Amino acid sequence: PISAGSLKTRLLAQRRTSGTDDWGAPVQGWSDLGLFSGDVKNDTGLGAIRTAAGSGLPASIAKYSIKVRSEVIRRWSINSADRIIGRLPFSTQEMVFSVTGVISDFADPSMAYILVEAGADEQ
Amino acid sequence: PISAGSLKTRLLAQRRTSGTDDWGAPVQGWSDLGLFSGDVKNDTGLGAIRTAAGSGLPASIAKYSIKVRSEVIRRWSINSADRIIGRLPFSTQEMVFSVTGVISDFADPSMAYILVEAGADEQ
Amino acid sequence: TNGNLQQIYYSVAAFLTPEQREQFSANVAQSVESGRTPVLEGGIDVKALGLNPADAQLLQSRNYSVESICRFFAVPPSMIGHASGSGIEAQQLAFLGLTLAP
Amino acid sequence: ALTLAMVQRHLQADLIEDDERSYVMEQLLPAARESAEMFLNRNIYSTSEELAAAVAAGTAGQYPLVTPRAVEQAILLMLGDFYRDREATGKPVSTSAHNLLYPYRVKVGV
Amino acid sequence: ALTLAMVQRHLQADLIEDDERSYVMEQLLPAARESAEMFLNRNIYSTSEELAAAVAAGTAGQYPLVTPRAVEQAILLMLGDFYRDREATGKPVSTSAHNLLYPYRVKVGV
Amino acid sequence: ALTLAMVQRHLQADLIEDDERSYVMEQLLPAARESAEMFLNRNIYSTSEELAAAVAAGTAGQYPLVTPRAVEQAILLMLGDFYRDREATGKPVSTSAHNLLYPYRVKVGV
Amino acid sequence: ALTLAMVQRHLQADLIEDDERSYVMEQLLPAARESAEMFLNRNIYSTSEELAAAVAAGTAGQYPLVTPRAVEQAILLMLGDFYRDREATGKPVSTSAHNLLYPYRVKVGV
Amino acid sequence: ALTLAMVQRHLQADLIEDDERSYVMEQLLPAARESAEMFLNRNIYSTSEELAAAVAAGTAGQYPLVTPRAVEQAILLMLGDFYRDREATGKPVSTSAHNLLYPYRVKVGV
Amino acid sequence: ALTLAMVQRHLQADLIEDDERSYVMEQLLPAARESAEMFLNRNIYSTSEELAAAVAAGTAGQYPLVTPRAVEQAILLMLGDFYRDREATGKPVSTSAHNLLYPYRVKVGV
Amino acid sequence: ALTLAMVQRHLQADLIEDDERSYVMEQLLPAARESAEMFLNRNIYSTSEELAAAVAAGTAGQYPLVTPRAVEQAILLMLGDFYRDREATGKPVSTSAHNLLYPYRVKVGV
Repeated sequence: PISAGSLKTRLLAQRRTSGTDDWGAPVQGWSDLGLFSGDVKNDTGLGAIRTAAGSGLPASIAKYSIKVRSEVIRRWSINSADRIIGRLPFSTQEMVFSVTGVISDFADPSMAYILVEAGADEQ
Repeated sequence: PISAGSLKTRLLAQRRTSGTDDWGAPVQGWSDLGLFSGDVKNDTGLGAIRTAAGSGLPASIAKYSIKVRSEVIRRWSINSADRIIGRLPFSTQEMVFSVTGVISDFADPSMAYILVEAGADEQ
Repeated sequence: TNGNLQQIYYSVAAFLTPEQREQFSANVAQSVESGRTPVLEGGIDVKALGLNPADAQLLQSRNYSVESICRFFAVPPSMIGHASGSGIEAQQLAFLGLTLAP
Repeated sequence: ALTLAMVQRHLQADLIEDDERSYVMEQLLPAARESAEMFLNRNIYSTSEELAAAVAAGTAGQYPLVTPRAVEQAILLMLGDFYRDREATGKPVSTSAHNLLYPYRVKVGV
Repeated sequence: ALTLAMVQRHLQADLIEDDERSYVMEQLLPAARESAEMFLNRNIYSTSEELAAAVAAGTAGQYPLVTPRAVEQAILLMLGDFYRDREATGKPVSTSAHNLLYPYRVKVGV
Repeated sequence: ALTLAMVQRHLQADLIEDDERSYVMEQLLPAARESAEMFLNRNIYSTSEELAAAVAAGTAGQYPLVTPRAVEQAILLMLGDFYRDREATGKPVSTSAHNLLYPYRVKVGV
Repeated sequence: ALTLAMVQRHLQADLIEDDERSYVMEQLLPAARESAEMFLNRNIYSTSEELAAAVAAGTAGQYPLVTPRAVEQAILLMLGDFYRDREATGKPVSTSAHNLLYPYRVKVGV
Repeated sequence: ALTLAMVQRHLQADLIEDDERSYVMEQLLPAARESAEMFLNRNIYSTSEELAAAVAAGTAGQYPLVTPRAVEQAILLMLGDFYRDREATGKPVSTSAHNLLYPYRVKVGV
Repeated sequence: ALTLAMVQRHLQADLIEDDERSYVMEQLLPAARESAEMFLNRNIYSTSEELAAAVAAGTAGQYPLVTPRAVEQAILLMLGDFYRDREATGKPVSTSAHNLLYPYRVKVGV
Repeated sequence: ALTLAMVQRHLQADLIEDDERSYVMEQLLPAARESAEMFLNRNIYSTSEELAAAVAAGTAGQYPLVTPRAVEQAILLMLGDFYRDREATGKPVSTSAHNLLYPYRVKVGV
């Protein structure tokens, strides 16, 4: 029960180049992986967005969830250190998702859940 | 499934003039953007209003949610740094909303959610 | 030719192009000509319509019209039963003395 | 007029990738056009010049019409149905497209 | 009067983009107008000048009328139905637009 | 009396923008008035002087009445229905407006 | 007695604003009163003086009565129904006001 | 005995304001009394002296009774119904008050 | 055209692995194709060359056609049904693929 | 072709343990094959050489066929049903496998 055709969004998964710069911080250049399809589930309801983050620094972060077929998790290895780019229809501003982990289900081996952050763009 | 005709309220979106004053604080003058239509969803139930805020300073803040068509998010770019003005019918006191972020849905590309604050007027 | 004498009507729960209509009719004719039995696979169905050809053909009305014409021309409908007293010789006597004298 | 702009606007989905656009505009729209053209019991042509060409070549049958806007809307509805769900389920015949297409049917009979 | 302002206010939508404004005003409105025209069994014209011009050329059929407000709002209701749902789910044959359109129908019978 | 004040109070929505007011008072109220005037099988005029003028010009038909308050209330109910929902759905005939309008019907027959 | 105080207490509303007080007391109350008057098949007058005055001028029909309290509360119930819902949703023909109004009905039959 | 104390205790609402008390005791209780007195097909008087006065004046009809406690309870039930809900809905005839009032009906027939 | 790209876009699946691509394109697609072929009561061929070749060898039966787009999408719908559920739950006999396939059926009857 | 790869891909469960693989491929698949071969009222052989061998040995009955893809798909559906649930419940006869298998039945009669 995966019900194809609800996977109406074309995302773009991509990971980071290996190594470190002079200081040791992660390299702010991004490679490419490919394209897949998924069903995005929002957080409807009041108080679904987080404003403050840390030392009183303003923000606006709202977590989502992408349901993908089980093949995209075996072809690559998506984990917490990737980012996902999706573009809203007829728009030039593209959302940047930050993968916070992948939940896999054993009830049926045809689904997987990727939980993203979507709040602040990553570099 | 947007069901026009439930969008019975005429709001007024407007953003802030760029630059800073002598001290660097945001300029307290407000420009204009235009008018749109949306469906406002309250927070019914007890304890839906927040009284204290910080160093024991009294307040009364109750967050709302505006459901708008997908066009008003592509025409402009509404983010956390705007404010929305709406007027109650047959009244001279106008609510001032403070946008805290926009949630967009990918299940269908014909809706968007603007979460506002409505508690203390902005300047 | 109006189609008021038809008895059996087939029915299929789908949309068919006319060519399928001629094909269905030809298939029914072939099946009945070869001595087989209909089976009505799938969604096909048949209903029989409760008609009476005597009521379609108006036999009572036409009989009354015949009688009325005979009465109109002053010829008794039972004169010698030309339209539909024991002895025959009396029948001609009645015919004469009631219709032909004037 | 079944242009790429109209299809993109109807489906609310921009088709930038070449494979997806090829699928939608070469396997999915023509299927809806064929289905409507078969339900109407007549040939439909997009423009008058194509109808004249078909009449000249003799392939045009009885009662051919240039496509009006209602038939375009019904074809778009069928295309949206094809794009939304992609499995064979027990959906009923005489959907909402057949309500619009019905006055253009020609050889209705029994 | 089925102008752009009335359509904008009915749908509660701003048609700023050229593409979607063209879609709504050139493929979605004529479909509804000609669907109502087919249901009414008569031709409907916007103004008296168009009716007179059509009668002069003889292309106007018998029993023509210039559109009242009830027919215009029935057309608006059909357009609003077209904008909202974009599939072939299957609906009742007689909607709420036909209740408004019915008293202007002509040539009813068996 | 179908004044702007009465319409604003009924719909519970002030109409300050010129386009919205034009829509409501020039496309939406006249549609309800036409629909009620067609259901009643008679002509309705707001004031007695207009009725006299129509009689003089000869355009007034049989059984014309000056609009009572019940017909105004029913017209307002139809207007509120038009303003609330803007899509064609399977709503039933003989709504709650026809209960109020019914005693004023004139040529009921079979 | 259908004064302003009784209407204020029935609706649990303070009609301070001139506009909405005018609406409720000049378009929403006469509608209910004349609807009940049409249902009862007779004319109803507030006081004996008005009944005598109407009989003197001959405009009062046969079987007139001055309103009892039951008819006044039926009118109040109709007004309360009018205030609450402002659309044409579709309702049963015989409501709870007719149960109160029925024993005063006249000229019933076939 | 339909005293202010009994009404206050039944409705569970003290009536201190003059307008509210006037409404309840001059528009709402008499309506229930009239309705019950009309359903019973007979005249009901609170006390024997009033019945004798009515008989003397000749206005008392056939079968007049001094009100028993069951009729008081039924009148109170109708009053509570009037006080609770204030809109005309599709409530059914033969409520729970008519069960108590029924043995006192006089001219039941067909 | 029932290539690999169309199947990939229909199922929204990337068939990178050799094993599952072989499964889908060699056991799951021919099943649907021959099921539709059995339902249609005729043989269907991909291109004109294959039809001519089959007719030359005589193995092609009477009434053959080269596949239109509607039959191809019916096959795609059957394949999408096969991919989704993999059990024998029990389903209606006439699905949504048969509605598309029916106008091409031949040799119907009793 | 009822290979280990096809079975593993259909059931979405790799069978690495020897006991589980033995169970699935020696008690569960042959049961589905026997059930389908008994419902078809005919013998089915995987390959043509085996059919020729069976004909030579004389054990092949009337109307034997080499298994097409539809019968393979139906056998896989029955196998998936056997693998999913493992208790006897009140499931209905004529499941979704019998829809695919039915055109291959031979001795249907009464």
